[PDB]
Amino acid sequence: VNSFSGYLKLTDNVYIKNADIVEEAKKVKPTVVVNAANVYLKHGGGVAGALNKATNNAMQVESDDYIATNGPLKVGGSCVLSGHNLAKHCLHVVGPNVNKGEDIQLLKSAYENFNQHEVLLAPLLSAGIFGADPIHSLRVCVDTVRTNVYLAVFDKNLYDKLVSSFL
Ligand SMILES: CSc1ccc(O)c(C(=O)O)c1
Repeated sequence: VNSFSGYLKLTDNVYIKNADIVEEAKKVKPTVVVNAANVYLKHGGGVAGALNKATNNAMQVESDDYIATNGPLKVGGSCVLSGHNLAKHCLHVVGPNVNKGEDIQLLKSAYENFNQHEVLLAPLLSAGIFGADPIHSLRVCVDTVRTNVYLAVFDKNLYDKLVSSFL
């Protein structure tokens, strides 16, 4: 038994809910929240700017130190940093940004990062301002992640479409 509430079960290991991932993290304080990061860990918008805003910019301060030491992530890659006031840990995962010409095939590599963690609160990778088809992202998630993933879908209209179209 874990602390997640109100999720629809899609598979053995994948759960989904119409929820603001930033709001959900504040309530649940999960072990791992996933950020929709870019390779620079520049948390301007979407999930990263809202999680970063919810940390009062502490996520960005930590991320800048990480990049100064390590250089940029790979598209499809990840790093584990603090979860600040939202979670124990934040797994920053870089899905391909379709609006920058990145190979959508890297979405599977991105979701493979989730398998290093037993339970995660996550958004749909490469969805929103990263420009991918969220229906595709949910299919790759289901077909790639084997650990227990709690998906928060901010858009109520999209949530309903994801559920009603799910195979
Ligand atoms: C504030 S939560 C958030 C923001 C932007 C997004 O695209 C998503 C989402 O895609 O689930 C969620």
